Amino acid sequence: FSSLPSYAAFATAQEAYEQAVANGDSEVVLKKLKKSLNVAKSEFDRDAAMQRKLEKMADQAMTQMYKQARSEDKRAKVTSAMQTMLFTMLRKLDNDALNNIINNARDGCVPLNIIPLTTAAKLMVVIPDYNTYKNTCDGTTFTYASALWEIQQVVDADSKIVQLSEISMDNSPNLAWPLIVTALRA
Amino acid sequence: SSLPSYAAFATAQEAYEQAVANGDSEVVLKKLKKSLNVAKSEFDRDAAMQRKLEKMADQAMTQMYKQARSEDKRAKVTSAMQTMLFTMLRKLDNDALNNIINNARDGCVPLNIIPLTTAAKLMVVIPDYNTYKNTCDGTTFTYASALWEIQQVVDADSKIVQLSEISMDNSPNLAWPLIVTALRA
Amino acid sequence: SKMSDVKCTSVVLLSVLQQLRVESSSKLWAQCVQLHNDILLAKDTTEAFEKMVSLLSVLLSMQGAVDINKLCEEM
Amino acid sequence: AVGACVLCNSQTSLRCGACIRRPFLCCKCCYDHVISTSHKLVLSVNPYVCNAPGCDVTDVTQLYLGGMSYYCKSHKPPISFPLCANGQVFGLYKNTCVGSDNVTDFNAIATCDWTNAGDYILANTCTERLKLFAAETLKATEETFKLSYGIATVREVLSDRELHLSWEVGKPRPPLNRNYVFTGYRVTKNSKVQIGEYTFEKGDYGDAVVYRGTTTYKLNVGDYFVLTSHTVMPLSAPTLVPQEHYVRITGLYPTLNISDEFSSNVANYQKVGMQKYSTLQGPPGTGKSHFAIGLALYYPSARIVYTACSHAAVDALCEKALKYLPIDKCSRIIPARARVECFDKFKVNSTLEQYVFCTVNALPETTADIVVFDEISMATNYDLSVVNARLRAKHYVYIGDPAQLPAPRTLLTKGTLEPEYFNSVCRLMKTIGPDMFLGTCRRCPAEIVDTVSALVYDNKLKAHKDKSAQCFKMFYKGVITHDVSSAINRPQIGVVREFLTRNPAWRKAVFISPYNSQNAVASKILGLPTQTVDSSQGSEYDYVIFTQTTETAHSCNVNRFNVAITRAKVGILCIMSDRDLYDKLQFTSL
RNA sequence: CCCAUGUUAAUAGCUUCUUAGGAGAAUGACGUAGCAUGCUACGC
RNA sequence: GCGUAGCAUGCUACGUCAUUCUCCUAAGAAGCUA
Ligand SMILES: Nc1ncnc2c1ncn2[C@@H]1O[C@H](COP(=O)(O)OP(=O)(O)O)[C@@H](O)[C@H]1O
Ligand SMILES: [Mg+2]
Ligand SMILES: [Zn+2]
Ligand SMILES: [Zn+2]
Ligand SMILES: [Zn+2]
Repeated sequence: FSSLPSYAAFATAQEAYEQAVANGDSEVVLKKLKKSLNVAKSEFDRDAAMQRKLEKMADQAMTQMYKQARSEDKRAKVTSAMQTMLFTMLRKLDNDALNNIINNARDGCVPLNIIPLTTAAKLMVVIPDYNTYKNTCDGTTFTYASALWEIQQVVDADSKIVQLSEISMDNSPNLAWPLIVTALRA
Repeated sequence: SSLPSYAAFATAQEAYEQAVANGDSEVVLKKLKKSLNVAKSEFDRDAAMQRKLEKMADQAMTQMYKQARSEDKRAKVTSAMQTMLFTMLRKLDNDALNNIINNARDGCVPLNIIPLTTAAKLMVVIPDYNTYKNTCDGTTFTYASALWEIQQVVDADSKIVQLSEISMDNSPNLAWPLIVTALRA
Repeated sequence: SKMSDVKCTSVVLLSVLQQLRVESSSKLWAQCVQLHNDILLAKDTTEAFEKMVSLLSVLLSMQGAVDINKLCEEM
Repeated sequence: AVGACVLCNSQTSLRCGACIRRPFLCCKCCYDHVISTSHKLVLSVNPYVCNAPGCDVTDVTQLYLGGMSYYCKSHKPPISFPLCANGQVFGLYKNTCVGSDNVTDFNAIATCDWTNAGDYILANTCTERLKLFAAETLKATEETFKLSYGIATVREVLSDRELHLSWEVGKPRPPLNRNYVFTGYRVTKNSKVQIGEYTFEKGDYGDAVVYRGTTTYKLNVGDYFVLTSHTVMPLSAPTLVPQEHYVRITGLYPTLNISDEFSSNVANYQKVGMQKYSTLQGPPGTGKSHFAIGLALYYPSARIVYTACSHAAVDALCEKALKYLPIDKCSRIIPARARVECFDKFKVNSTLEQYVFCTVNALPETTADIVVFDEISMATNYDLSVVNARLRAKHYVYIGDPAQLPAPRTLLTKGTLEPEYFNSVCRLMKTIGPDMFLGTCRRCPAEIVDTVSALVYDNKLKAHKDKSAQCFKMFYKGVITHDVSSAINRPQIGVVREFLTRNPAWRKAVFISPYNSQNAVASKILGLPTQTVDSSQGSEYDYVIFTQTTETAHSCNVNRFNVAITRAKVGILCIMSDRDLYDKLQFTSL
């Protein structure tokens, strides 16, 4: 607006109007100068409101461009995170037993519920009280899913390690149940 | 509203009011109407600018106050909650809560949860002989406005101690703080 | 108001215990939660006060976590 | 960003702008501070600069508030009102504020350049929040004085452990010791990048500056060195936690049959139990640092943090604990940087042990049950504030003596600081008297006590020893050479070298000289362990070889001399420089 | 002419409030063009 | 009587400025219900 020539035209028309007010020309000339000042002010109004609308729109387009760039960068970051998650879960497979059971299926499909039950190497048993502990995994080896498991650790609900010499009927009150016994496939 | 545009609108309004009080005529009357109108519209544009500015100032005051008070409240949350709790505990004026608090000031705190059942076990540490004298008598033990029967008094060196050793004179030979295991009557 | 000041002091007292990280000790947090829920569903003020004694005695049991001689001083 | 006014603790939002620490100030106090001094810049939640497009007016007496910004006199909108008006600079919480009168002291604290003698006596008899602010601004001044030192540039690399340095022209040389770490640069076109944290020491032969470094980089010609400056952390905790005389002992459980050695100290242990903080004052070698271990052995269930400002004071405490206390339940804390080597026999950096040991600057935020701050003469109110911010505990025992030598106070050059201004606690021991007092020299031979109970402590010491006939003090002038600022005296090292072939039992003696550089340079002629007088405070030795280097105001300081000669357990050789002091003591002539 | 130090929170509905954008309307005011008639200065 | 010029008043169109209303959308805070 200010750098536009319309501002210069309005400013010089205002200067001419002040000079004619101080100069006392004829009333028809004064009406003429008021007319020229008014059309200069109308052109200034048009161009200045035009540039204000223009710069509002340009700032809007810049803001939406920022939003698009942020969305696309976050999409790239989420695709990277999903891909690395899938590839770590690939490296965590137990490929010998998994290949054995998949090649033992007549179609190549096995239900998902028996993928861990025949290929997992670690069994986590969660035990709520002592009678359950006595019945499911008494001693340092036990049986579940037709294999034999060897107890490698027992933690309590507080993630504290609990020795197997602790879990007795008289020390059952002082343990923070449930107990999470982690066993390995023998 | 006392603005420069209000000075201009004021002098234009005064001139038009006086000239219409005379009310003579006619072309200068229209000229004065036009001058008053344009000055008034300039004033109203400026008053709109003032209203927008004061509305933005008002939102700034409100938002700054909300941010300051909210972050101050979320900072002192532990101390405010503890002070509130002990205010409420003093307001209840219960005679058991007062007793366990007035013991816990001195140092006679329990080592487990106080039980509710008849004949269950409570282990409270007693730090000094005078705190023993205030709570124990013979073998009864008055705690939490309940009577408890002492079973067993151990020392800080975990040696058992008989209740006849606890004397006004033998107490410097003890190994404080005692741990009293008692059972609810 | 005497019943409904113990029902609110349980709320404040369990908030204090939770801020002192009681809940990292699961056997203790189970009993504190059970005492809290038993006070809130109580119709007789005597049993509410006994459960409040048992619950507060968890807070007094931990030595340096609070400063009881400073908090009680102002009252 | 609201806060509390320093000198009346009202709520406020202003901060003085010319003060180095930006102290929060209430409205009336900020007007008093900006109407008297020349500190005319104020910051609110936003600064009080003129928000013209281009204008530089910051003087708060000039600005006006208009719209939502602060404009100078020549850009104000007609809806505006002055800030610095009515006696109150406008900030938040304007009408809930209490004026004060200490603005005749806060100005002097915040304005002075800390060089005269009076500024430290004003920084130590004001109120507590002003004590913290004065300590903080003193630390900041001492930090920004280090920017006035010169800048180094390599001329050549004589050897991989021998640089050659040229310093900036017109700017004073820093002193070369392991306190002052430098950073390297290779800034030419091409990598204006730090190339390692180095530290220097002036090698004996030539103008060689033997440098130690963190990294393993080869140094070129163009590599140049800038001193590092540490930002001062703001401080909050009071210098002295308020005392509360208890009725009976709390938190501490005494012991049955403590020992036969600490049997005469039992009353002071009960006094430590009864109070909140207690202060112990004794002349040197009279059981003060021993008393702390006796406090360990009288309250065995009490977790203790021992602290001091040096590292040799805390190492003397560490040795005494090694002799007495169980070594499994003890510790020691060393900072990660650690330009100096410390005592390494405890399980280092395990703060959970029952008996922690530390320097006051490197304390971890923990609790205790009684905390022992040894050597309070070497402590400033910054140090006591830090030990009160980190360590939360039930009892405090401040041990030390004012007549030993203080914190150095590098800025202080015009005047002398009496003991009762060293910090708050030394003031307390020289205002109302110490809570516990033990004077009887159980360490030094009676000759040392006979000459040191006439200089400082006016005939108040008797020793549990006799004249041990191994106290020799000679008078040799010692023509000096000058290092950076720490002079070095070759012929006195010469006479000491003569006193090492001709006295064989003394080859375990420790060298003591008032200057750090001579302490480094007499290791390469003699080979004895070396210790400076300022850092020797609190640890004793069997035989001590002291060498007065120069006749000045520093090495002829009687407190420095006292802490120099009261460390010899059985024998001492003192190569003097001043005539009167050599006549003041009464040794053998030699 | 100098000495000590670096610590987990779903789907959906309704409602209140605040802010921003746009459109439309309504009124008022200014300016430009066009028209209606009147008046006046000139020519016929 | 007409044409030209100017002035007044009224209407219509367009450009702008303020006030009010309605709505549509966006964003946020909150409450209740299953
Ligand atoms: N009760 C005592 N009886 C005999 N000798 C003691 C006694 N207490 C301390 N000492 C000896 O006096 C010396 C004082 O050492 P220290 O406590 O470090 O003094 P300071 O604190 O003044 O440095 C110790 O070396 C110790 O051997
Ligand atoms: Mg000592
Ligand atoms: Zn200032
Ligand atoms: Zn103030
Ligand atoms: Zn300006």
